[PDB]
Amino acid sequence: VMYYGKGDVFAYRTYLKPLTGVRTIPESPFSGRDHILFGVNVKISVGGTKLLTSFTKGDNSLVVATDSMKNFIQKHLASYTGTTIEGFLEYVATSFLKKYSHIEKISLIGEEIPFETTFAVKNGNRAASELVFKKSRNEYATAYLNMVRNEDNTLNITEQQSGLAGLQLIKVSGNSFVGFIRDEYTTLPEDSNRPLFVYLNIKWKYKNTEDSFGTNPENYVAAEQIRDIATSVFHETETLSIQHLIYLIGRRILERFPQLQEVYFESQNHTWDKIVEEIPESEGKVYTEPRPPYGFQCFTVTQ
Amino acid sequence: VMYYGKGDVFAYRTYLKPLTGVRTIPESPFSGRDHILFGVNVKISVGGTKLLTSFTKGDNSLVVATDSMKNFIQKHLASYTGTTIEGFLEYVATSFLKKYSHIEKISLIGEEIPFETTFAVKNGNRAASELVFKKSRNEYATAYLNMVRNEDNTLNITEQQSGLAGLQLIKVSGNSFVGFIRDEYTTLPEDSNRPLFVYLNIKWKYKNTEDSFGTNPENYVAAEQIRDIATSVFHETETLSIQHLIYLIGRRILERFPQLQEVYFESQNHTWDKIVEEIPESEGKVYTEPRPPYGFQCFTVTQ
Amino acid sequence: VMYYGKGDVFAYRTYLKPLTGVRTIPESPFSGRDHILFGVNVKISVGGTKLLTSFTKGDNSLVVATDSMKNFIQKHLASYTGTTIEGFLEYVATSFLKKYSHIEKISLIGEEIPFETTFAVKNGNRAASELVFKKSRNEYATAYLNMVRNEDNTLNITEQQSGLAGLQLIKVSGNSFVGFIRDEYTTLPEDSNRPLFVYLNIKWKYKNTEDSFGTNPENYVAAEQIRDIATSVFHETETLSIQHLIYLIGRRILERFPQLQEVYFESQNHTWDKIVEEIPESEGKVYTEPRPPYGFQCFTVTQ
Amino acid sequence: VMYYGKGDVFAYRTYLKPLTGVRTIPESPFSGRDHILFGVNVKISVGGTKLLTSFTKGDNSLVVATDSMKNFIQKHLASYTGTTIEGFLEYVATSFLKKYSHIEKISLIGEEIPFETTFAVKNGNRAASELVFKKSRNEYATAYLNMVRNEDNTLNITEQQSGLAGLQLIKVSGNSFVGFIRDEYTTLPEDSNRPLFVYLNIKWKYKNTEDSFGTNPENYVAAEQIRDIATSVFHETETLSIQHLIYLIGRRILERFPQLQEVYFESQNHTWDKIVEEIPESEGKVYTEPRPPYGFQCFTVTQ
Ligand SMILES: O=c1[nH]c(=O)c2nn[nH]c2[nH]1
Ligand SMILES: O=c1[nH]c(=O)c2nn[nH]c2[nH]1
Ligand SMILES: O=c1[nH]c(=O)c2nn[nH]c2[nH]1
Ligand SMILES: O=c1[nH]c(=O)c2nn[nH]c2[nH]1
Ligand code: NA
Ligand code: NA
Repeated sequence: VMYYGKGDVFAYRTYLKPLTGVRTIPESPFSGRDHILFGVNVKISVGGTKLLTSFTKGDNSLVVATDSMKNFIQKHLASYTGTTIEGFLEYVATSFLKKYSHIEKISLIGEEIPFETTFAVKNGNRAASELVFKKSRNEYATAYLNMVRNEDNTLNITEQQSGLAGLQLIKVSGNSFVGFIRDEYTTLPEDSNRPLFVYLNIKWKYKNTEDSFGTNPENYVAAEQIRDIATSVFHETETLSIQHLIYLIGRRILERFPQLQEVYFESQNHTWDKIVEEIPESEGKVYTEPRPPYGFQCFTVTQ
Repeated sequence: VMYYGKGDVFAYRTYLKPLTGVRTIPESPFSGRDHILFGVNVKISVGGTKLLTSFTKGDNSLVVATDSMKNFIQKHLASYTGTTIEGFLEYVATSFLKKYSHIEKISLIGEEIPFETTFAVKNGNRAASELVFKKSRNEYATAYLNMVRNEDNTLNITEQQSGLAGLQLIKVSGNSFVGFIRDEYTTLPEDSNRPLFVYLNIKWKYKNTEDSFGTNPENYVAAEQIRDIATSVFHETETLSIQHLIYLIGRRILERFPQLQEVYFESQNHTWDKIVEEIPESEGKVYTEPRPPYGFQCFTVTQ
Repeated sequence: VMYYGKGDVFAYRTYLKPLTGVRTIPESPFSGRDHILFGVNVKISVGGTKLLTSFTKGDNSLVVATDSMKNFIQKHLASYTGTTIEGFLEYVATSFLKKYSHIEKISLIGEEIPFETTFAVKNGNRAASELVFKKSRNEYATAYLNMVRNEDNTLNITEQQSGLAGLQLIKVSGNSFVGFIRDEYTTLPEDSNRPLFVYLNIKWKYKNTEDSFGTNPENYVAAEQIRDIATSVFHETETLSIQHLIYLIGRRILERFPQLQEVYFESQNHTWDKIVEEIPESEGKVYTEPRPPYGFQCFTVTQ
Repeated sequence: VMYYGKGDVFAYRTYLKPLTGVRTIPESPFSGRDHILFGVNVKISVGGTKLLTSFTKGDNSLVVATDSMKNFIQKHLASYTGTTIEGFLEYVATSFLKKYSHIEKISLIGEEIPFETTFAVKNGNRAASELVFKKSRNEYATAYLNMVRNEDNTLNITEQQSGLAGLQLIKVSGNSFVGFIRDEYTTLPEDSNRPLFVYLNIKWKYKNTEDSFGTNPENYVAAEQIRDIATSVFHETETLSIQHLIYLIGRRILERFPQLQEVYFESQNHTWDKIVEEIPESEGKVYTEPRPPYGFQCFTVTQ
């Protein structure tokens, strides 16, 4: 392995071109993005056989300083005329390979820094502010891209993936986990009705890489829509396990977006422990945080 | 100083009595809380001169185990019939002093563990789910209470405070910071138009402690309303400093809630650094994260 | 309340004046600090009636910019000729009040950013490197200082406190917790031999502020020496509770350092849960991490 | 992808069999581990075609509960008679595949939870306590192991890797970074003498998996010895870049440990910003923390 790059390249852009013209789905009212505030955290990795002596001999002649990679990314966010993170990564990658002939491969990760609408009273009525935004530490969109230069100096995207990260959902009832293996290692009781709490990281790949850029937005798959499918399916489903649930979520995603080739899930179980089961004259209970061990699942659904 | 207690007592309650009957204000559509899911993190501190030998001699005869304090809190959330965190703390404090005669003082902190509505398709239409909630890591309500036992075994609340924590707001334009001291220690340029980014912690005290419990909800001051005043005022104001802004927020809060005696602010400046000032044929710019040092302000406004 | 300031002011000085000649105690080898690398995280808060209109009217004419206070601190670290954080704080406080006549009160917190020696083979043998150091995320020394300007234009230190933070100690054997109250809320089983795991924050005050500065190192009390008393006493003691343990640590501290007026403890309990009680052909046991709730104690020993 | 498992499985064993007789190297004093306290954080992932219907149909009949895998790990730590994390992983892997015939693949990650000796005055003199230990949040050893069940029912280790994580090293002098590309994106000034601050994660593979277990300690490569080579080499070297530095560390590692097949580096640059270039009557300088973006390097040296 041989590569280097820059991490935590935060870049905030105002008044990016709005994303509109999206194709709707029943599970989501998502209709586009205003892009008054566009925040991204970018990681960049570059490689190439001509970097060897930078390691083996301390020769920096062909080293793009990582500081300069940060400048490159931030400058390109100012000139970017597109409407998605996926498109932004493509802009950066193509530009970077055309600038630096000795680099054979670039890998980029972009993670949305999300903001939420706030409201203000003005002109006699309360309405959404165009100036004040609330920084969110909840779920966010993600994007991944790998580009390579060939022997004839053409460039090819070799892998692309989009995603939604940091989704934390609890369903208070309508979940079971029964029937699992009961042997000398089992102390977990069967539960007919648990408050399943799951962390979801969902990633998806397109059949055609161009649909990820948003140039023809009707073919774009928004993380917001994926979020809304996941919450809807979790609601609709009498879950039998987290495994059971994410398969059904993946199925719904690929049904809604026939342009997707696959969807990949990384889930974690953070369900609370029960303390009070019976509350007189009430259907409530009390739960508390569990010990640190968490179950997890990794699963791909293919079109 | 001599006291002990328990921290990070997480307790999640389902179907608490809903909060309704709230008095509205122009800045906020807040109309109550469903309380399908009610989450609280509780810290408890207890003291009393009869605890001395537990320290000076290792005599545990009068020590309520901190583990038992956790049990006490969680059990009392199951039996609590009220509608606010402030009321919950009062329930716990009064119960605890009546149980343990040798304790002269209790101090409690409760921090909301907030959840957000999600949506699902069912019965032919998309609607808010009554079962699936999204865990939020953004702002949350808080409450503080101190109770003491007197020589005649009566109990008195000696201090109460409510608050909103974790509010992070950025205003992209309409802020200035000019006119400050320029001497041999000043290298900060004057800025006519900056994207002020502030962290706000806002606490408020009532003129009458009973108005904090929500038993007569019309007198309750909801953290949600405070949130909405802060976002509205930040929007409305051509800010001259963070000091300038939080004074105006405090003023609006005390005008809206004449039952409040004071409001206290802890603010932090996390404004981004400018990278790209001019973008051809566009009013956008690019900013990035600053170095770690942050300015802060602490300020009380009184009625 | 009315004040403002700067936090997370990191400053790293190389080749500070070494601290030498500190009187040793039998529990600790500590005699001084080489100060090849001296790292500190400072928080500064300033107050004054003349700051009012900075809040009420947005008048910045008497606002030292928080950015300037960061410059003030970092420049003063470069010009400090002393040998302790406590003395640095006094240097900064005195210089700042002398510079800015409109300030009536300055409060400073300094936290060491600690580093540890590493091995290097020098003349064919391993030695402590004078060049390479390891950044530690374990315990660190702290200092706190308040200074005011009086009616007659004199300056006076109103409060000074040194400390040790982040000490995490576990004693595998020789700890009991028994004899505590058993009633309807008690589920904690008595334990005659538990692996007590405590977090410790220890703060001490001097009889004479002068001694905090280290100008006469014979009277200086180093955090490193406090660390070593705490670990020796915890080893020596069959603890009966954390309460019992910290009282004994405090007594020893005050015996060794008669110039100290008091020692303050903030302790947390993080003892693991036992999973395996007895292992064949061994004295060993297996434990795991507990649920989040943690006990805590706070207690002051006076000379 | 299809697998599932348990993470953050903390397990603390007292009085594990000591590791003794490890062949020493001149850069490190390390000869073994007392194992009075042996702490590990395990992550387990299992796969198998027979798990499909657990996802597609919600059939739990062939689901080992993740909670049971936690029990499996913690019980096996109690019965492990070996002396290394690498050997523990093999013990667990082999036992788990033998127990559950429907599993085709197990992957294990083990991370040391490190502890450090403390001082106690025993017979009138300070010594390392056999009872009291300090929890460290600095560097720690790691291990990784994949095992499969073949067609003919035999088990085979498909991958094994040991490592060291969380090493943070700063060298105050003797580091340059010069001669890198200067073009329209370059703003980083050349530096002939910088206080290079690097984060290091080092992972190594053995020529013979057998050597990882420590059954014959003469062939075991301890993370502690890797730590000491890294610090010695960093001291010895006038570094020309982090790239240059890690290549040299790798070469030394492989020279000292000829049984190793390769060494892999993941390095980050966290060098401070300089604030004061020259201080009168001293060789010292002042620095502060940089903006968030950090450089990183990844490189593999082979035997
Ligand atoms: O949904 C679940 N899947 C699992 O594999 C599991 N194991 N314990 N609990 C569980 N819940
Ligand atoms: O609003 C502000 N208040 C301040 O005190 C300050 N100091 N630097 N920038 C600042 N901004
Ligand atoms: O040392 C302890 N003190 C306490 O007060 C306590 N309560 N639970 N466990 C405890 N251990
Ligand atoms: O050692 C370094 N390598 C790099 O690639 C680099 N880029 N900026 N600074 C750097 N330092
Ligand atoms: Na729209
Ligand atoms: Na309503």
